[PDB]
Amino acid sequence: AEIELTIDGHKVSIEAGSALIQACEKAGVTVPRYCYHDKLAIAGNCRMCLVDVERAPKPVASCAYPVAPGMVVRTDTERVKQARENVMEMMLQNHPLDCPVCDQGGECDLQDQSMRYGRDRGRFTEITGKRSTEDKNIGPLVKTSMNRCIHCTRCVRFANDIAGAPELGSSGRGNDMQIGTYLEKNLNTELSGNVIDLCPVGALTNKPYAFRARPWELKKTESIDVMDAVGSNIRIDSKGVEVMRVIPRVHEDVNEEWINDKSRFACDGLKTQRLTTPLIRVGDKFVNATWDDALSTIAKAYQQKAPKGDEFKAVAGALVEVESMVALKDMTNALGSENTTTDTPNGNSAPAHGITFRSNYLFNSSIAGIEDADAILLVGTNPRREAAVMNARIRKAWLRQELEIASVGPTLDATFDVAELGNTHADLEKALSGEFGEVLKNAKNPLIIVGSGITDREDAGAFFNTIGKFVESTPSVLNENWNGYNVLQRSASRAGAYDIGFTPSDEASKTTPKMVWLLGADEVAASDIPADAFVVYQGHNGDVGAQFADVVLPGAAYTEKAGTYVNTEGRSQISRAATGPPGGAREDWKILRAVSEYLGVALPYEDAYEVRDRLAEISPSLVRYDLVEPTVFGDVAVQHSLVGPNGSVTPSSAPLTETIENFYMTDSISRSSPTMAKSSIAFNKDNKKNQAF
Amino acid sequence: TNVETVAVAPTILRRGGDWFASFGRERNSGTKLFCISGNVNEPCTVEEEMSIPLRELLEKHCGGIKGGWDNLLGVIPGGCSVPILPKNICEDVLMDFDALKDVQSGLGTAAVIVINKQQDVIRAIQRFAAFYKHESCGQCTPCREGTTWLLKAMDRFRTGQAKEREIDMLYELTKDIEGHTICALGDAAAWPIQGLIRNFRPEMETRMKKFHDEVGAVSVGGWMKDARVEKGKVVGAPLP
Amino acid sequence: VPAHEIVSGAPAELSRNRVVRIYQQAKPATQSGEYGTFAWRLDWDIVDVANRWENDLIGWQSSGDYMQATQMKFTSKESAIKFANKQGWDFYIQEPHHRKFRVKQYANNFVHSYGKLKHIRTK
Amino acid sequence: KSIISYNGNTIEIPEEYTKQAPNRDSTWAPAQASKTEIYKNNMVRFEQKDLSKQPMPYAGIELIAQQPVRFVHGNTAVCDGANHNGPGAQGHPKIFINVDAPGSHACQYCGTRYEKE
Ligand code: SF4
Ligand code: SF4
Ligand code: SF4
Ligand code: FES
Ligand SMILES: [Zn+2]
Repeated sequence: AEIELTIDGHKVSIEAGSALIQACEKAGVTVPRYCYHDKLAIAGNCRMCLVDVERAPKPVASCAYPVAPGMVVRTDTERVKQARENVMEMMLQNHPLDCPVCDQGGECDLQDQSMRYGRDRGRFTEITGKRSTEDKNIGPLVKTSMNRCIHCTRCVRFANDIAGAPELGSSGRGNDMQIGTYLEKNLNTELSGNVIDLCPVGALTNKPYAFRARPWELKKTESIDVMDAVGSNIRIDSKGVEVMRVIPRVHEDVNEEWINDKSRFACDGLKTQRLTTPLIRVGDKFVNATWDDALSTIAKAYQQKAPKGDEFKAVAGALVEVESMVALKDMTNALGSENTTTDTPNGNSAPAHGITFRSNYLFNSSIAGIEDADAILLVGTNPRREAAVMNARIRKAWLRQELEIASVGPTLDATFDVAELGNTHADLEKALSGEFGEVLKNAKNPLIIVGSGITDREDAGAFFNTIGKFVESTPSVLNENWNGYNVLQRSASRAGAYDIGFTPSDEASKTTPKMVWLLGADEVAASDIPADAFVVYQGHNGDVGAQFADVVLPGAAYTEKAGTYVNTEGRSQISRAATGPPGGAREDWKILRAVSEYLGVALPYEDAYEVRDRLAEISPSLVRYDLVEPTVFGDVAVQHSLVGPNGSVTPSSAPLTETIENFYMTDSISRSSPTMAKSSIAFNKDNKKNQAF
Repeated sequence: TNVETVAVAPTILRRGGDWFASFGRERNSGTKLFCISGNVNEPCTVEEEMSIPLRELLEKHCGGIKGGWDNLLGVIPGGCSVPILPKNICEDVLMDFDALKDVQSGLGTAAVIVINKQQDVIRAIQRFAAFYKHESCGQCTPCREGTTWLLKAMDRFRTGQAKEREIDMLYELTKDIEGHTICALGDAAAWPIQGLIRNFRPEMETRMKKFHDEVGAVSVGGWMKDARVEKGKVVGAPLP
Repeated sequence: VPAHEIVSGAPAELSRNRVVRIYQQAKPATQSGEYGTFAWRLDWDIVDVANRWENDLIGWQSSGDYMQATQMKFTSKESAIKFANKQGWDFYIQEPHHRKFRVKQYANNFVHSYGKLKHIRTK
Repeated sequence: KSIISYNGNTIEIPEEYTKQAPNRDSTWAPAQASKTEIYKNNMVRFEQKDLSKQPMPYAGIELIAQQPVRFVHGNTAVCDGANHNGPGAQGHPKIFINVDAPGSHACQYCGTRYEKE
């Protein structure tokens, strides 16, 4: 229960056993700190957080001192001021005079706490000078300047405890103690870039970003990452027309304050390979063209081609926003087509988990649900690639409580112990009828995590049948307080696509289209497009589909528009445009509105308010931002969508394979990024830099 | 626990608590091993009652200070971590915790180290500073940086390449480390310096005069008017 | 709600075709200080055509949006909403996110493990 | 020499004015516009103008590459870029460079290279 103490005269009540710095923070008292961080284990090595406690004779470390009832604490005594000056004096004596060349300058806690709590001038003029440190190479993402290191050990605690990358540590002793790997090893983890945020000083910096900006010259915009389906909340720092960097912001229910390396470093893909003017194919070459020319060409191809019903096929890629998908579907329906497909394998057919209830394709346990887990079954899913921050969440839960994790599918390099039950559907049948099935039956908060990659299999229904039967039986897995059935999407647009029903009709998957419209669709193959088909590509980068196209239309990227995205949780989130689109590119829903007017079927909304209206018409949860609400239809959905229609499906003998071959390049932006290509070569498994033994 | 507190325990239990209490004064009772080292005629290791006078301990176990009690500069009672005793306090001081604490030192591990008038106390304290710089684990900033700064200052004080006010600064420097660290190695590192300043300031002032007459005029940090940076190095100065 | 729009002298387009955002600054990920996170900022969403473009002479960034650098500070979300209504500004409120509290204990770094260690803590 | 314009016509420029600096032919930064691109994008304002009068500063990267490595005994070289002839503080902030790793190591401020020996 909560106990009560006094800090600087004020009365504060805090849960028993919490650290004194937590009570100080709760009571609105500011305490300087370096090594303490809310998300890392307490260290107490920097000594900046000293306070006086009447029982204590000497000042105590606030970050590590447990609160007690009736405690009397003073943060403002002359002894405390003196101690702050003493500690800052000792911290600055070997620190390098690097501020003009250091990337931390202007957003540096050492600078700021020197100004607030330190002496105005130093006393250290020794003629033997300062200690110097070797620099260390830990890969192409994190540049090191280790003279600046103040030995707070935040990087080590993050790399060990949170990301599960034990290669980082501290070697030597005393004055010669050094953070590093003791020999040339990459800091090899998809979460590595977070250490740049955690380093209080410029010791670990963003290597692609180096020297390009100072913090005071950056416009800051709160927006949403679209590199995966987690929907991490981010701050985009831009200057003028270009985006400089991407940093996490706190959302304790989504990414908590981390992002993965793709979300952080694929931003440089937004300034290269961009689509800036409409293109028209003439022979074997593209030619630049006006918007009027290109839209007219689309209209003439439609008149000539004359698609009937489902000969107009629409395909939505991994990165598109909901408004664009809604406009594309409305225009496609007004053309008489029901052929609105997704860009994934077998996305010509409808998904086998169904579209009727949201709880059939979502993470029904919230992301925060993973904190309560006692047993987890992973089915055809490698979270470390599909949702990196959620993988970190699973590891944190595993480290702090007993929890049993098993998986059916490819062997995965995991940051937590996993029980491999085999790679086949027969293995799943055995498991759910065996010991781990019993584990799930007995647990208080079980959850089964199904990957979006199983949906893309032909035999998908088989799997969704098996799981479904099990779920319909086990009350611990599905009851009125807890839904443990979870589908983990990998692409930021899939949950919203299913939300608006961007799904083909049964007869539409039979037809051979004469006209194909790709909306950010760069997973398409040669096979998926008929040769006679007239192909329109709408996007922001030139990767694959643009190469397949007859007419190319430049659209805005996610940093250039205020879009809606639905994450795996079913959470509807709204982004903010940092910059405008380059050149002659356009907001994508406006593109669709114009082209529908060229096609006769001119859509009924030309304004942003009207588009948000239409969205509310389609689904009321798309306009209710940052909210998660449970389904009342949890039992109906499982029977009606997973167990019902999937009886006839015959399971294949083919083993489950890894869904994403390369974590670093998955969509058009990441495949346009020089940083992602460098990192893909640098962090490969067969490279000794990534091999501890 | 220490090995001597554990090793005496069965004898204590056999012979009774009152008997062990009978040796040494109140609150300093029993018999401790007293290793004696340094500038005594005969170094030794032996056990004795607590509260024994220092003069008597020396004369009767170790053959006395090399040169006689006139030739004694100081004594460190207990190991290097405790502040050194000047010549005129050990004539009256008892080898307890209470008596040593009252004169602002301690028993420590009862490791006596005597220093006669032929040796340099400044060099000995400099060596202790070097030891503490080498033995810091490096976890906490006040110790990890302060021990190195203390060693640099003591290297300059050894030759006299420093200004007199810097002594006060050195004193303040020890207070940066004392009471601010995770463990008590930092306090141990601060204490011998403080004993040195308190007891032998004029020694340091004499060495400073010797340098200033001998070599030249020195600025804070040990710089001098001909000293500057050249092609990677500092030239124009001794560089302790 | 008094329509002070019509007495300020501002352009009509400001209360017709512009949207503002009302929010609190997020705690920066780079620093531990929270001094800038309590105020309620009001600022304008960007306009696509007028936001920023490259000058062909020297390379400076030109702009046609006269609000691009303006940011109002309010002591409460309610004061900001009141002001925005009094100016006829269409707005969106972004509710702030805060760190969920949990109990942290230094001693937890040394808890005895009865089975196989899940990881080696290093300090 | 001959640069093809967006018009499709030819711009002639003497070879020596296509060099990024008199002491260097190519760019030394990814964001740096080359002389050829500058003329292609700004030729209107270069017509009836004398290129030989335009500013042509020497590239500092080659000049610093010409300076010999300084060899140092210990683990740490110290640099401040001071002017020993003038009074006052005329160099850069005094920094310490670690030379334990193989090869030469550059001063962050002035580019002077140090090496252990
Ligand atoms: S880390 Fe901070 S104090 Fe150190 S050089 Fe960089 S900006 Fe300056
Ligand atoms: S590199 Fe940065 S985060 Fe790591 S110990 Fe040094 S100062 Fe702390
Ligand atoms: S005081 Fe103790 S914990 Fe701190 S650096 Fe020195 S030896 Fe390590
Ligand atoms: S924050 Fe408490 S000692 Fe570092
Ligand atoms: Zn230099």
